[PDB]
Amino acid sequence: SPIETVPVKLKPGMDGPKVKQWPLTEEKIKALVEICTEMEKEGKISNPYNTPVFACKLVDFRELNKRTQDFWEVQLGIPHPAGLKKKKSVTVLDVGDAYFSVPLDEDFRKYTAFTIPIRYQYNVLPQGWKGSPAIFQSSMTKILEPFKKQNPDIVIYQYIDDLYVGSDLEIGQHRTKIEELRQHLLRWGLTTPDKKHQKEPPFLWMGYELHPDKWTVQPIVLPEKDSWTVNDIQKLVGKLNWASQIYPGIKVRQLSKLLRGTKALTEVIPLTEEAELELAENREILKEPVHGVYYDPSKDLIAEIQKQGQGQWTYQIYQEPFKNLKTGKYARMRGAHTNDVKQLTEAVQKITTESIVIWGKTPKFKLPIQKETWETWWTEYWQATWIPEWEFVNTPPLVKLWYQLEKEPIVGAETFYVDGAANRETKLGKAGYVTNKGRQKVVPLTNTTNQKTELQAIYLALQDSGLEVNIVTNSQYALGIIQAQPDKSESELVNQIIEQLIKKEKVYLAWVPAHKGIGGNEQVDKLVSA
Amino acid sequence: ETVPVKLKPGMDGPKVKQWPLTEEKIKALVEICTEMEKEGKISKIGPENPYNTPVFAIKKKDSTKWRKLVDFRELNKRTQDFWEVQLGIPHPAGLKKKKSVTVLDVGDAYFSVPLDEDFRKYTAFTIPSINNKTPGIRYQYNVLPQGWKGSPAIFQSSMTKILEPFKKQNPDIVIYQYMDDLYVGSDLEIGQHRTKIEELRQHLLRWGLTTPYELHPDKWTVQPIVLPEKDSWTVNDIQKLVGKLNWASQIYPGIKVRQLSKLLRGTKALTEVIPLTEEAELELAENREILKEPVHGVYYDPSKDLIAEIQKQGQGQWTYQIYQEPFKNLKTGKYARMTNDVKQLTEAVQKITTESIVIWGKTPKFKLPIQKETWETWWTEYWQATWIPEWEFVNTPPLVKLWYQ
DNA sequence: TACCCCCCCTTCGGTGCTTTGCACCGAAGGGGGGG
Ligand SMILES: Cc1ccnc2c1NC(=O)c1cccnc1N2C1CC1
Repeated sequence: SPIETVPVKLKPGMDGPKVKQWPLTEEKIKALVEICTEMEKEGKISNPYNTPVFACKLVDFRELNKRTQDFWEVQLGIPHPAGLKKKKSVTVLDVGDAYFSVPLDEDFRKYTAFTIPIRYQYNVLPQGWKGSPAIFQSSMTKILEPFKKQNPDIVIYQYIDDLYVGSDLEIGQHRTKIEELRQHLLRWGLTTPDKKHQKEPPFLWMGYELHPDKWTVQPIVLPEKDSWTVNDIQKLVGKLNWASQIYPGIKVRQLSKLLRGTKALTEVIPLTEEAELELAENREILKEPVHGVYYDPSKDLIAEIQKQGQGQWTYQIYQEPFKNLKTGKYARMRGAHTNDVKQLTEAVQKITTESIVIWGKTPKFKLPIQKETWETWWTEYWQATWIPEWEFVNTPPLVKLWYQLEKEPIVGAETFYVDGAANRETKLGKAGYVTNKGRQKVVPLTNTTNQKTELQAIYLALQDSGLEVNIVTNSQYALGIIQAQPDKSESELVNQIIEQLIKKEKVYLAWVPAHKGIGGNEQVDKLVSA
Repeated sequence: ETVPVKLKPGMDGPKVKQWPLTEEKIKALVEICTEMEKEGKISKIGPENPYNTPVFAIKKKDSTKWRKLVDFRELNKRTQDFWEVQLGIPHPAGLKKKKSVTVLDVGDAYFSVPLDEDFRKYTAFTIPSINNKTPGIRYQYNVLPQGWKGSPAIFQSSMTKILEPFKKQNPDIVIYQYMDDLYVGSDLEIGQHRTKIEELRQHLLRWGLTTPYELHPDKWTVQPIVLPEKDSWTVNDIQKLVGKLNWASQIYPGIKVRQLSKLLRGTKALTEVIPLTEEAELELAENREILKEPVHGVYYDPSKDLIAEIQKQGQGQWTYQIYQEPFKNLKTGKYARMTNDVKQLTEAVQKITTESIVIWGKTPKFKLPIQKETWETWWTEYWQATWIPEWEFVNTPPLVKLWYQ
């Protein structure tokens, strides 16, 4: 009751509410009028604007919400259960009518005005408001700060109304202490059920079953339909993403591959055998429940990483072997061209960010890569990157680069001169090349851009070459793509080029400026342009 | 009194989120902020405050205690009208020829002057929690912040008052102030330079500026681009060098390449050696002579902004270029560590921006060759400076990287 | 006929050189956990 009130004002430049009155039928009026008059009589409540009446057998506002001082959110993040320390005793106390106890400010008491089709002004903080959670949480933590200051050994979490209190004192001692917590909350005019109405483990918080010694995801149900629509597939993939946090080995890429190219949410699309195998394996792994473990401050975090294929990675953060704390998957496709080392880098940095926000400290990785491969990748790459601290685990498949470009030219190998000139308008291109030994070739192409012909001229040269070859290109695009050393791409042409480059035992590339008459590159212009 | 501070006409405030921190850099922040609040520096703020700015904990050079560092780039962009227009100071051009400049920290000096009441609702921050276990402890500054561009502007009057005696006693040195940093430039020997530095330290301590490391602007050498030398040139080497004198034609009008192409008329294998003709040799010599001469047609313009590119050259080597307009460079450097990978980029960034402050006075907007997530995750662990530039990440540079071999 | 929050996925726009095509990142939609 004697709680300090946070002042609140409306948005500068406008006024408060302007919604008109909302008369309705007389059937639903009294059923709300009596209870409203009762809560007015209790004393918690006691100007052209007014609020329309909402009857449920509840006050709603949108103009006010849009014309209110903006606030700063108090709980933006949700505590993942993996980071909670192993508390021996846990108790839940659900405060009731919490928003009734929190008062309102003198200025805003005038603005809050509800009139039934009798008018009252809120002398307490209303519900369903934009500012309600921040104000209520601030008041609640102000109330609870003296108790935590006086008692350090207990741990208390406040989520909206519910409060979860953990302790290492004995069961009788824990009940004793929770009694003074109840009394302290009652002193500040906040209700709390006695020991008869208190909840028992497992506690179902935000989709998590919580125990004194283990955590688990709430029972996840998968749809079982002979045919699947768009919304059913989306619900599926969402539930699989949600459930991946504790069940190892779940892949959802194939299922997601169906959602493309369509926009209608009521359409029906037949599956594919790859998606059928995905579903079968997902159901097989989801058949039996698994449980996490609670963190211990004195143990060393370890986060292994494993590969699935086509750009899926799984990880299992744990401290004691065969006792997990968290699992997850990474499948984002960043960039139109990438290889496995870059994706391993992205997965490692994502894991570090999650472990920092959840546990506060970076774990010791165990990557499926060799030291020499990493070293040779980082030193020879244009960008800068650092993997914190990792050891080597020999669990195939491993990560390695397929084709290594050579720094120096090759003796005894042919030297191709490739280019390509495609008209922007007629969509007709020509990919040709010549060789130092006299071999010449030219190929017409239909419906290609001015870069496609130049890109697959290298493909022509590689296809018509031997194991050792030197190639001269006059476009920076293809040179950059090939030097990036990709393993996959959006377009299949780059995949063909990669397949050719893997076969060659030694390949060398070289850029040459164009449209100047430089060397033999001027010769292929006569073959490809006219 | 308190100098009134206002933003631009109808200019909004700092709305930036605080990304997570290590548990050590949160224990340290909690301890430092409790110490600061227990004697009046900071005051907790209620939920009605709608503005937030990031916060970090670093470790200063050759120190053990932790030091708070509050990012203020957004607030500085808001406030730029209050500092650039109101108190646009002149930059001492004599600081770029000093024998050796010493850097001292005067941020503590700002820990006494109060701050405007109306503006005080913008310097609000929050220390985060581990696992979102609890809502974060929030705070705002009462005294002037260290990191805001207007705080030097407010303290400038007292700074000049304190520095008039020392400047009058000895006019040889040059005094500059940027954020919490004071640069002192002397043409004196290092042995007596140390004595002068300790004398200035005592002078600052006497008048109430408690303060508990040397650059050599005369030894800062620009790096001209130089072609390689070899007795025998193959086709590949000629092709490499020719295009480099074609890209460099845009940078220098005096580079001509028409005779170096006379050696490349027909399809020839890369490995085969090619002799050098007299006209081509003359063209190569002239191009080398032009490359020796410095860049032409460039001049510093304080109205515009500086841009700094950094490229990784391998084996702990980095290059950097500071300019204002494309293909019109104002500087060129080469950092080297004769460690980590992000650590070297962080140190290079600090060196480049310190040099930019010493010569020009405004830090450049960096174009970093790093992953954005990797930078934002790792940049704090190796940052010992008490100020932060603005950086944008560059996806791809011209592939030749002609700046070094 | 509400919001707000964290996560994961596909889709569109705008801007930059990697040029009139391609690439990139942030914004939107849709699911999941809710209060
Ligand atoms: C929902 C929730 C959020 C944060 N922490 C907890 C809980 N609830 C628990 O039941 C719990 C279970 C195990 C360990 N800590 C727990 N607690 C902590 C307070 C002791």
